[PDB]
Amino acid sequence: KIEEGKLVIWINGDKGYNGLAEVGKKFEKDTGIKVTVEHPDKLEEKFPQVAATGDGPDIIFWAHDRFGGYAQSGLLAEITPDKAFQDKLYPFTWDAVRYNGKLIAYPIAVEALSLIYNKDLLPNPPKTWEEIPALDKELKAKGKSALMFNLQEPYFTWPLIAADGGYAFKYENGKYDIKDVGVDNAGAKAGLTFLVDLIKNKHMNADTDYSIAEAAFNKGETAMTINGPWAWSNIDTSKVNYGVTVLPTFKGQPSKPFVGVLSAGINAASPNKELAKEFLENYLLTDEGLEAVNKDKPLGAVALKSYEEELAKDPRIAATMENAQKGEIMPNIPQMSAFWYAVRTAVINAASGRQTVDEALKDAQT
Amino acid sequence: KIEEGKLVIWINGDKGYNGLAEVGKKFEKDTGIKVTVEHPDKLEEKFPQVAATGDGPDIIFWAHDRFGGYAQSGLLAEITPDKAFQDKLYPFTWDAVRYNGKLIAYPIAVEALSLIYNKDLLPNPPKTWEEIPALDKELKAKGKSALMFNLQEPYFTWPLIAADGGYAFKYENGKYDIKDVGVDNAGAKAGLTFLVDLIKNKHMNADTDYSIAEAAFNKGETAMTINGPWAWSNIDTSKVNYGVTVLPTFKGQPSKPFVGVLSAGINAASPNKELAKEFLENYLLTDEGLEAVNKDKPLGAVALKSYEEELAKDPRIAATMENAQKGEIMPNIPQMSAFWYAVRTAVINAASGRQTVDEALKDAQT
Amino acid sequence: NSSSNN
Amino acid sequence: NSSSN
Repeated sequence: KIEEGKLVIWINGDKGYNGLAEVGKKFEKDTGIKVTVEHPDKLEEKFPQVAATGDGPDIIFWAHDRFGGYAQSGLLAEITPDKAFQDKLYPFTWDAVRYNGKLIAYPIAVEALSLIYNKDLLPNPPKTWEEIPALDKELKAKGKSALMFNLQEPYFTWPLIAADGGYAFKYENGKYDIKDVGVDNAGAKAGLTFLVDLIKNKHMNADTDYSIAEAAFNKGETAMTINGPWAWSNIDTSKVNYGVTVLPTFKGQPSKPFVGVLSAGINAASPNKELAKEFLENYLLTDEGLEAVNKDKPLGAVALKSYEEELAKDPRIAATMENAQKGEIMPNIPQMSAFWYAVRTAVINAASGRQTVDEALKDAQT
Repeated sequence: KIEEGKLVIWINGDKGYNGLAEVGKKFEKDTGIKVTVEHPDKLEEKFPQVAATGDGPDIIFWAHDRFGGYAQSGLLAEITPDKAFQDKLYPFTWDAVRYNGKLIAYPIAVEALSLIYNKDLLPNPPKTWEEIPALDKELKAKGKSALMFNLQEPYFTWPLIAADGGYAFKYENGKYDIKDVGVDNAGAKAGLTFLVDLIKNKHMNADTDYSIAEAAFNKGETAMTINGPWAWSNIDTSKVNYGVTVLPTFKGQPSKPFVGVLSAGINAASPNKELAKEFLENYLLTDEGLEAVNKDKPLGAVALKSYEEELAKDPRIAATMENAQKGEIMPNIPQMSAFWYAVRTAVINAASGRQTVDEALKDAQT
Repeated sequence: NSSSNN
Repeated sequence: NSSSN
């Protein structure tokens, strides 16, 4: 079972886990309590299983959309910081981690995807998606591609699908209607159709994943990519002269990425709940704590007001916020996992030609 | 009368109120509300008068001993910081502001008197009180005096009274017994008698007060004084080469100063309670907040672990901690006001010869 | 699929 | 006097 007297933390391998480990080391030096940070694969899927038996990490980090499902299963401890502490973070970030009237995690950062481009290959990035095919043709004649991003995770294609009207669950009367989905409406069909056509016209490969896309952009093989703040560190190391800006528009409409609030939840079966709260409230959610993680891998716009003010000057953060505002905060309801799996299958099947765009989305709707 | 959307703060004039005002400006630029810091005379006695009706500050600063009385009178708002925030301060500081099982203030700093001496007049400070008379005679021949401290406030003489056995209220059965006062036992009589004799033999004047003592030491006229950390700022300006060390012993026993925890209470009649808690919790009780106050006038040892870590390196702070460990934390019971008034009268009357030590202490006991 | 299982 | 109000 979970050992008492130590803290085990899980966070995605793409995030600044080494920076988080430094915060853990400071905690141990001050309290004598050991902190172990790990970054398992598919941790958001592994947590429910291990936490079910009553095991798993003391703290789990992930975008808030997965937390509602965890709470419904009773896998998360309710957190109750005093109102004063709550005032140190933006009000909307707390709403993102509120389920059935109870807070179920500590918000850490607001993540939104942006268009990242190579200034040496494209000084002026396209304002619309409709311009990409012509731009790719031109660049292809030069041995390069216009755009490459992860097509295996729906998170990355969603901004285009939602651009012309696609949506997950209809929100009415103050609640999400699970039975009213917008993944197969006119707008969603138009968006995925455009993406599939880009593939059919050899402007993108249906097998492109995170690693492939990252390598391509960092090696200067593609003029643009779509990714989040965490990716900036690797790009800085590649020394590519890049810019981060607003995603291209589709049919005159801005792209609408699903906005995630990176959050830290506490395992309901943990015998170290108060220790976890002290680590999160007194060490991580401080300017110095977030800086340590951010220095490792950019968190993007943080939930902590005091630190966000310091990151506001960064043009890359301004672009992140601009895209976030054009998109929408993800719901945290339990049905989100079904939604994500459904869209993932639809995109992969349509992109690979296993199904027509219309039928792939019709099935995602169901 | 009172004003909403504003914070009025009261703190003693010898503390770093200008530094506190800087923290106030920080709060104003983030919340929009103006913070006014004032330092009225005898604020600890005016507070209960104005707070009892419709007036008074939103926040009041003073050593914790006076807060029990205020709470009993219903003049203070109950404080309920989450356990995580509580862990940022030392446990004993919270106990100092706990009354009837409820927290009624935010602890700020731990105050203890130390012996301050001029190295150019006395390279090696006396280890015992009994050595002072001979030391004074030697200095008197050079136009100087050995010791001068505020005799008008019993706080300054208490370390001597308690050295050989004197005490305020006996603690037993989990509570202070108000029917067992020790201000007139053998130890207390011996201590005050020594002070009365020092005066009779012209080794100190019975009219010496805070101003007189401070000017004498800062002008290099007296070799020693007894004061708190707040006084170090004025001495630094005087360029006097001073040291801060353990108080002299009496009858082979160490002097036992009453330890005060500078605390911040919120007026029960304040319409800005949440704002006040945010100011104290989020702005003052931070490394930067305490540092701003400390820079103006030293706070001495602080309740905040993170900042104390940085101050513990100061030899003057080490001396403060040593005297505090040899002393005792003040009770916060309602009877403290009467106790202080009673001993103040006894010391002044006995020192000036207007009352015998035995009758003075007997009356104070009653 | 998005609207399935309760 | 110490035990008073």
